[PDB]
Amino acid sequence: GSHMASKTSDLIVLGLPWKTTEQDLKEYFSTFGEVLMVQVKKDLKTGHSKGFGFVRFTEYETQVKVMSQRHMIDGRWCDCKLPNSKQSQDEPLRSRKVFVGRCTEDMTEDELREFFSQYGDVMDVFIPKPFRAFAFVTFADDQIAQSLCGEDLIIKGISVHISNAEPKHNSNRQ
RNA sequence: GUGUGAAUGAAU
Repeated sequence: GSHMASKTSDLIVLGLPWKTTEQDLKEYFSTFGEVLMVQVKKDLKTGHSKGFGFVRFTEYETQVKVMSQRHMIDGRWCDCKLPNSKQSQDEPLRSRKVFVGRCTEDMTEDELREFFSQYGDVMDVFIPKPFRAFAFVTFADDQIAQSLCGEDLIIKGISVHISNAEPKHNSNRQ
């Protein structure tokens, strides 16, 4: 070849004026690529304690040129970079189940299964209560749930992390 | 508010 790349992730958008909306971030992040989505992130009981956001692009290069310098949003200097929970993977394991992270109340069990069915076929989705940053899903094949883990997926515009589910009952069949 | 995503399940 003549170039290189690496696994993709969302850029954090630190330093927000705590008042800019979510779209206004995509309204400017389009200066680098096509911006698959954006998702402002903050607290869960105050709604006011992380003062940052997330943005995601169609390619990896578009996630390494933004972090090369700062940016001005709504008249406030901010920064973009790689968070402390990604760009640190290699491979998942075999299963018919998968796990989800960074989940939100904007989605639900059916909507997950309606989005996971594009990669093959879904058996079910599960989410315990009360609502938390995670979920689970089951697939119809032992290869779909082994080729979708760690892929930092997206649901209706909510980037969700994915990881290796672990059995609280029964066992694998490898 | 010093800017970081945090959160591994049933039905009996």
